[PDB]
Amino acid sequence: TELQARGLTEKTPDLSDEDARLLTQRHRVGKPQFNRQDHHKKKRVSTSWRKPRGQLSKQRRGIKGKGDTVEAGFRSPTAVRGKHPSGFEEVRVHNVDDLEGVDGDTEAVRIASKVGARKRERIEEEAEDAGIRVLNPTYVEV
Amino acid sequence: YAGLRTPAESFGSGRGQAHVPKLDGRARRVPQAVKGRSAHPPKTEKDRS
Amino acid sequence: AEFDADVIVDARDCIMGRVASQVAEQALDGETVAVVNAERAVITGREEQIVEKYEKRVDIGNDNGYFYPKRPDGIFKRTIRGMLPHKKQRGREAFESVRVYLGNPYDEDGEVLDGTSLDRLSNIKFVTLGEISETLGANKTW
Amino acid sequence: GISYSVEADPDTTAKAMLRERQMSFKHSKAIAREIKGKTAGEAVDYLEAVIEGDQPVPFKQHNSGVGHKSKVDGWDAGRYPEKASKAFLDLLENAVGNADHQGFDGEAMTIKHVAAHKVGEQQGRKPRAMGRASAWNSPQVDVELILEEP
RNA sequence: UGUCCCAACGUUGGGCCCGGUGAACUGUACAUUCCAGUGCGGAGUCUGGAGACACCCAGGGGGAAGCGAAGACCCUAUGGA
RNA sequence: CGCUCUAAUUGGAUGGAAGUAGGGGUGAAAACUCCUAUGGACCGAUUAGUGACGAAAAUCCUGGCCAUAGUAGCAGCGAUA
RNA sequence: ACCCUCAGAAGGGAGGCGAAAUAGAGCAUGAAAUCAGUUGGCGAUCGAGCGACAGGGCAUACAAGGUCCCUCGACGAAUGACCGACGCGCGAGCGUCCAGUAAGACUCACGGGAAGCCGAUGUUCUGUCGUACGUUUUGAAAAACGAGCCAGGGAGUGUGUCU
Ligand SMILES: [Cl-]
Ligand SMILES: [Cl-]
Ligand SMILES: [Cl-]
Ligand SMILES: [Cl-]
Ligand SMILES: [Cl-]
Ligand SMILES: [Cl-]
Ligand SMILES: [Cl-]
Ligand SMILES: [Mg+2]
Ligand SMILES: [Mg+2]
Ligand SMILES: [Mg+2]
Ligand SMILES: [Mg+2]
Ligand SMILES: [Mg+2]
Ligand SMILES: [Mg+2]
Ligand SMILES: [Mg+2]
Ligand SMILES: [Mg+2]
Ligand SMILES: [Mg+2]
Ligand SMILES: [Mg+2]
Ligand SMILES: [Mg+2]
Ligand SMILES: [Mg+2]
Ligand code: NA
Ligand code: NA
Ligand code: NA
Ligand code: NA
Ligand code: NA
Ligand code: NA
Ligand code: NA
Ligand code: NA
Ligand code: NA
Ligand code: NA
Ligand code: NA
Ligand code: NA
Ligand code: NA
Ligand code: NA
Ligand code: NA
Ligand SMILES: [Sr+2]
Ligand SMILES: [Sr+2]
Ligand SMILES: [Sr+2]
Ligand SMILES: [Sr+2]
Ligand SMILES: [Sr+2]
Ligand SMILES: [Sr+2]
Ligand SMILES: [Sr+2]
Ligand SMILES: [Sr+2]
Ligand SMILES: [Sr+2]
Ligand SMILES: [Sr+2]
Ligand SMILES: [Sr+2]
Ligand SMILES: [Sr+2]
Ligand SMILES: [Sr+2]
Repeated sequence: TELQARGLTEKTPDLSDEDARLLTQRHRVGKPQFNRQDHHKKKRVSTSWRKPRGQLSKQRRGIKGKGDTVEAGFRSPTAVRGKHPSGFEEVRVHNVDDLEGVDGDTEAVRIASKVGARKRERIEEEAEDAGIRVLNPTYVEV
Repeated sequence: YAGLRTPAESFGSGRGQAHVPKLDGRARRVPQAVKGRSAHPPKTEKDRS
Repeated sequence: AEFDADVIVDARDCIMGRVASQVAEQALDGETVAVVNAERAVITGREEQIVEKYEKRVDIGNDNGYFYPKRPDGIFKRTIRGMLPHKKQRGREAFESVRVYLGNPYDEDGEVLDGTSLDRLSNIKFVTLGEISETLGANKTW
Repeated sequence: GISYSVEADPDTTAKAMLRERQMSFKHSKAIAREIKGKTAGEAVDYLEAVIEGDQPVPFKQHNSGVGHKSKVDGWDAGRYPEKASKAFLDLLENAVGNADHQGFDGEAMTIKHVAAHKVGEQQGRKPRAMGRASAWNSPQVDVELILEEP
């Protein structure tokens, strides 16, 4: 009579103390948008980042207010870089056999969008039985 | 000779237009022009072995 | 038309600019101030050069306009405005919670703010807002 | 062509459309705007008065150069687009007709929705001095109308 | 002899309002400005003040170093005729 | 990082592929990925290659489109109808 | 097809076919510019590179994010007190002790709380900074040059020889 997601939906991974600390930091510190300069001034200029190259570029010369320019110093902590916000490391899955070798305590699985419902049903039940959480689960009316 | 079969000429300065070769009021020949030549296309003389 | 002023200042024999500065400070702190006896407020220096300055402000102008007040009423109110960011919300709010009066329309007497008093027994080179207004051609309604 | 841009319950609603009408699209937005919410019958009486010259149509957007009209309320510029008004009378005639054929009291139904859409221009050309010709086109207008029981 | 002193009144067609028809020039963006100053020394946009409720109609064109034309002048090019 | 096609290895799709629209997640970033709607048949990954491989600009080119604007014109000619 | 409407083989309405008519004729998909209608936010006393970063308002179906807030406690870098006591200075004020103590960003635990609630997204308000971009140039916001807007198109390629 209501919708419910399949699998270990509420599952959390186990992180060392230093990993939970860095995960929490990444989430607290964040980062600037890093959109292309003046993308908001012209519709033909998209948001996708491009190094400002103008000799007189205000962002290039680094004027406060013109937005931050991409630098390595903005990188996230090595130990947590790329983790889902839950803390899991993501594993791309295209079929049941892709579930093999996956540690459900440290990794969560993400079924490619291109995978059909028939095959998603199998992957989802095999993942739950292997103790693996599926990030993009199917909702059934139970 | 693709894109080159035209006597298209540029009007130069004077009519408020960019110096682009035109024919029958249509821009032609140059690479930036639709129906113009290919600037650096695949070449038959190339040694592909 | 009734003005619940938290503070009633008596400008009589008080240095206009010094009072203005404190009234602005208090208005920005959220106080509703009513300056009383404006026509008796005082300004130091050679009456002749003081008046030359205010007369110039009266003569300045053009189509856009430079409407300068002539009554002690407005002279003082303007003096205060020049010490408030009257074009910003917080500034306009402060400015609008301040009013100046000719004589004293209240029953209570105003208080004399520290540092703003002028001792007539020790000064001869000073002028009165009322005297300035009369010179400017104002109608001595006070 | 357009499709009804708003949902409509067939059990308490009647529809109608104009297609590719060659008339002022600007006059159409103005008229639609003015008759929305009125009752079919009111709309008709209103448009007959416009065509007769007794009631102006407020021109609130496409008003450059338009002279003021005392009878325009809450605004200043107005005019009497009788051509686009007659097209709307046809639209209303069709709507009310459909309404009745279904068992509704056509004239009494409310204009729940009415909007004009520019579907194109009939292209024309006009010879000008110095050897050139310039555009001289006709707007093509579609307009949708949904009547709804009170 | 209205060229002028020194302008007036009138006529016809426009102009203005209404129906219908219905373009073009131009457009980096923002834009209610004014006075000063500053700045590549000729600013609606920077700074300081002043002024400024929104919209619309008619107008004569002060400004946008207005729009139109990759300056016909001047010089330069191991250019052309 | 991304784009095209080739090869080897290996996967996805009518139990709904590419694309598009809106939205969630990741990456300093190029960009990657998922969800929903639309769509209705194709689509990847890794490795080694291939190259008509990346645009904000050139009074750039072609197509489409807005403001201009319900604006100018639809008066002027010795033929005022 | 039939029916209603209409001056009407137009168009419209209803209806029939098909998995789909939002496949009904330049009839697969259907971006942007842009237009109509409408929803959210702002709005007729107020100021202009349109934003970046902070922080407030209001708005939010699900899914793909799940955090956030307050008492208290633990940890506690640089820095770092009040009060009190004593002692100096014409004075503003200072020294010594209390004391490198109380405090101190982040993080964590207990207890309580929020689900438009935290993130995020839209818009708007406040604070700080801020006169596009690319080019020319010693010097560009420039009263120097370019573009109306969007989509698509648009520039180190081949042979031979040398290094
Ligand atoms: Cl790196
Ligand atoms: Cl004035
Ligand atoms: Cl201010
Ligand atoms: Cl004295
Ligand atoms: Cl139009
Ligand atoms: Cl920490
Ligand atoms: Cl190169
Ligand atoms: Mg943009
Ligand atoms: Mg070609
Ligand atoms: Mg007019
Ligand atoms: Mg001719
Ligand atoms: Mg030249
Ligand atoms: Mg010469
Ligand atoms: Mg010669
Ligand atoms: Mg492989
Ligand atoms: Mg391209
Ligand atoms: Mg105009
Ligand atoms: Mg189609
Ligand atoms: Mg460039
Ligand atoms: Na030819
Ligand atoms: Na060859
Ligand atoms: Na003085
Ligand atoms: Na004045
Ligand atoms: Na308008
Ligand atoms: Na009126
Ligand atoms: Na009126
Ligand atoms: Na005369
Ligand atoms: Na002018
Ligand atoms: Na051009
Ligand atoms: Na906000
Ligand atoms: Na240049
Ligand atoms: Na520049
Ligand atoms: Na300049
Ligand atoms: Na144009
Ligand atoms: Sr899918
Ligand atoms: Sr020339
Ligand atoms: Sr003070
Ligand atoms: Sr208008
Ligand atoms: Sr200013
Ligand atoms: Sr004029
Ligand atoms: Sr290319
Ligand atoms: Sr147009
Ligand atoms: Sr005539
Ligand atoms: Sr003529
Ligand atoms: Sr039908
Ligand atoms: Sr400590
Ligand atoms: Sr383009």
